[PDB]
Amino acid sequence: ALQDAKEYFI
Amino acid sequence: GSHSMRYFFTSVSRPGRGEPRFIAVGYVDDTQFVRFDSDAASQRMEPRAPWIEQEGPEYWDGETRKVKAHSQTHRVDLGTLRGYYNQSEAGSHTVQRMYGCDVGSDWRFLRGYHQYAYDGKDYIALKEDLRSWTAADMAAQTTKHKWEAAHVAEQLRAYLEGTCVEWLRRYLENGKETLQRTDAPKTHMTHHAVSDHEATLRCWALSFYPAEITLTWQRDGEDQTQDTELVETRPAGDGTFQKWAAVVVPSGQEQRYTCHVQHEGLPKPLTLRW
Amino acid sequence: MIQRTPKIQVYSRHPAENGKSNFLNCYVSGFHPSDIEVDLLKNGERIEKVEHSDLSFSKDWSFYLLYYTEFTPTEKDEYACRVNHVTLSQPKIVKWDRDM
Ligand SMILES: [Cl-]
Ligand SMILES: [Cl-]
Ligand SMILES: [Cl-]
Ligand SMILES: [Cl-]
Ligand SMILES: [Mg+2]
Ligand SMILES: [Mg+2]
Repeated sequence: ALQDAKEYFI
Repeated sequence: GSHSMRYFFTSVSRPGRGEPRFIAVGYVDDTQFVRFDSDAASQRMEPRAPWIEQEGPEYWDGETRKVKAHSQTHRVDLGTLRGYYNQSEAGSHTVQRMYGCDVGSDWRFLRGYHQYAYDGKDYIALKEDLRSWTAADMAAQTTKHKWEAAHVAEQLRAYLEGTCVEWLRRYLENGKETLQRTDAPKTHMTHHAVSDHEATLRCWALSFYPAEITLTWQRDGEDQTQDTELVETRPAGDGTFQKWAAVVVPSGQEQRYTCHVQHEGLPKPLTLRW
Repeated sequence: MIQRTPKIQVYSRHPAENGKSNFLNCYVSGFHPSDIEVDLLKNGERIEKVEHSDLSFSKDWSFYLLYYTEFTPTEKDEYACRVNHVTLSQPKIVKWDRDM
């Protein structure tokens, strides 16, 4: 199952 | 043996019109089990192995939500990276991400990975310790310092050592009839005269799983690489793999040559001789 | 801006026997960027119902795809794989050899 990304951005 | 779960994501910008093309695929070991393609009509995560179809509607809704969220994150990332690298809006560029976990033979967490590439080159990767980052260039330093400040690695570690491993174990059990089965290579040798005085011996390995294999030729008990040819391991299309190794030999001397096949499906390496 | 030219192998799923239904594969790998055109040919002509795998990639980030179709090898029929990529000046065509 995928990670449930708070979200992190480049 | 150990087992792995890996997700591979590719996002390609489309400067002429619209959102990036986004393709996500999930693998357990060498078996693909899910896929999402932004250009497909369903707009859903879709099964690609029978054992994942054991999962109920909640799984597919959940994975679809998350995969769409990943697609938007990559879209944002493409924009940010164009900025970091001072590139124009006119070109197409590519972000790739891979992440996942391995469990060992002990059924416990063994290792985790989480890494990115931009335009085909390393950008940033989580290190083996899952606590720090490898930045490939100065642009990636920006990402590294931001993620260190936000303690991203700690969040990823929780998924990689926990959730990821739990799901991998679940998949291995549900799909045990294939995922936990090795398919030993079916081997044979062919002979192709190239003249009255020389012949090509080709040692074939077919229908094997997983993909890792070693084929080596020896002449009179020693490794022989000269006048050999080895092809890259290739998918059969039915979930198995193929490889062959060939050597050219003097006609009448075929008996000196042996092909040695190593694969985990084999209790002991095979030795083939014409 | 890495550009890597595709490696190509063209081969059958099962050992080829004339008259016996099989699957013709064209495996393209080691390429970047991902945009690529792949066709399977029969006697120089494009085969129409060709399927392909979902785009994935290797440790060095280079992409791979498998294109495949059902086919029945014969003594006279010729098969090939035609690949175009930004790294190629024109399409590369590799003829299918049942012994490889
Ligand atoms: Cl182990
Ligand atoms: Cl490391
Ligand atoms: Cl089966
Ligand atoms: Cl496939
Ligand atoms: Mg999670
Ligand atoms: Mg195509």
